[PDB]
Amino acid sequence: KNEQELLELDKWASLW
Amino acid sequence: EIVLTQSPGTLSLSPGERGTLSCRASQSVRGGYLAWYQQKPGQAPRLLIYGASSRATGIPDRFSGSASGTDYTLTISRLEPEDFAVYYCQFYGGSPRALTFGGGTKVEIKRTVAAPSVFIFPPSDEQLKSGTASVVCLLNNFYPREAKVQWKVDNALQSGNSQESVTEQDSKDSTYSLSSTLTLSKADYEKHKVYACEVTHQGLSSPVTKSFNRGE
Amino acid sequence: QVQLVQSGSELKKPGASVNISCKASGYNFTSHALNWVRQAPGQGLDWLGWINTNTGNPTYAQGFTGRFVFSLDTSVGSAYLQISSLKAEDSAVYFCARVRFHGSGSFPQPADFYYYMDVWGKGTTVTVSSASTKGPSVFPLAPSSGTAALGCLVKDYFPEPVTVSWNSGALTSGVHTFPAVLQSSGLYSLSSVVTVPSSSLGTQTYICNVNHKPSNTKVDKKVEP
Ligand SMILES: *[C@@H]1O[C@H](CO)[C@@H](O[C@@H]2O[C@H](CO)[C@@H](O[C@@H]3O[C@H](CO)[C@@H](O)[C@H](O)[C@@H]3O)[C@H](O)[C@H]2NC(C)=O)[C@H](O)[C@H]1NC(C)=O
Ligand SMILES: *[C@@H]1O[C@H](CO)[C@@H](O)[C@H](O)[C@H]1NC(C)=O
Repeated sequence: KNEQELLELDKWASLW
Repeated sequence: EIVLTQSPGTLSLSPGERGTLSCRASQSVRGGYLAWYQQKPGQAPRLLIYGASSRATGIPDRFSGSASGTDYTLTISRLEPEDFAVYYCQFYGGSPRALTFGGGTKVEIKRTVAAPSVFIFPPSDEQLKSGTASVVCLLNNFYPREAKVQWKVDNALQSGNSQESVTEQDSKDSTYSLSSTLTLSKADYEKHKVYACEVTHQGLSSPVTKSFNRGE
Repeated sequence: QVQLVQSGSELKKPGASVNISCKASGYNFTSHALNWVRQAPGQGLDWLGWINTNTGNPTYAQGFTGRFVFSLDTSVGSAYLQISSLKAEDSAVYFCARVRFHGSGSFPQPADFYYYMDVWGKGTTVTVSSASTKGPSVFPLAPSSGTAALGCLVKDYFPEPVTVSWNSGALTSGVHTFPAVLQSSGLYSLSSVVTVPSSSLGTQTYICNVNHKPSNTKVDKKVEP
């Protein structure tokens, strides 16, 4: 996976 | 948002000493993505450490990091001349994810106390012909950086009409120099006779006052 | 050899717009996010946000979601930061920085992943001032009456920077050129001072060489009591 998709996953996860 | 407190803002160490910089977070430090950055005058920041202790490629082995609880620490086992710079900690984290930087810590060269040489310069005639009068007080080659410079015009203490400028630490002797420039209109300058700056500094046994009479 | 090349310094009036570029070299522009970091004069670092170089999607920090826009042009492998309705407060160095986000595990988290900016552009200065390019007025700071101090007041010039030398560089020891200060006029003023043996004030000459490229103003003023 593009590491920026991972950065986008971390961003949404933090909203928890 | 998380707040990263870097204290002190100015860390005074001698070259060759072991230096430790602290980044204290308002929550647990390992709950974010950490890094240390170095910035030298006129340059971009430069990555040193990422995470708690991973040294970035090309970074000297004297740099190391540690993190426990709320404390993130950069250690410089032996300060080299190029290590006197500003250091920023980073915390990428928080619920609205945010990249938070500390306020920065300047590592400055500690040297022995040096009292300033004080000089006062009246406005030149060239500038007086232009309608404005700049009076300059020079504090030359002192350490530490804190100095009290007070202007007096006919013994009236001046406020709001002077600007101070300090150099960076001199490359040879690590001292500071400071200019205090009192700006007046040519008209105002002519109403008074005695212009004086008084300097207070740790290296002086008592405050120093340099003055001149306009016109002598 | 990984490098980010930023566009040149910019002088803009209040209310104008600016568009600064950052072109990647030595790596795949779309493989790494780019952060935009601002540093106001004499201040620390401020994260403006990031741009996903794979999707073009921008994330703006809390305070920069209005007049700041991040854009892409994967064809020229370059990213852009446009500021609208500029304010004097926007005066700052703007930096482009390659983000590195990697670690171990199915999901990224601080215990297993690393976030850091490894490659930074040199920075793009953006000066927002309603003032116009003016040249410097160089006034002498005459020595008074074993060491004598003399100098030159480089006053009312715009925009930074001014260069100052003594004896065209022969006089380097004892020289102190103070950082420039911004006056209420929106013009800059700095003093350059040197300490010489008081005994050489009559024998030796001392001239300050001011150079303000932004106005092509070059000045040599002799300082004498
Ligand atoms: C800042 O200015 C730059 C250019 O100096 C702006 O980029 C310009 O606008 C877009 C960038 O994507 C380019 O247009 C076109 O995009 C479509 C996408 O479908 C593409 O198919 C076209 O071939 C074309 O590239 C345009 O070429 C580009 N101009 C250039 C490179 O000279 C940028 O948008 C500005 N920044 C902001 C925040 O507005
Ligand atoms: C970057 O990598 C992507 C995905 O592998 C690829 O499509 C693209 O051609 C690469 N870009 C360059 C300039 O090599």
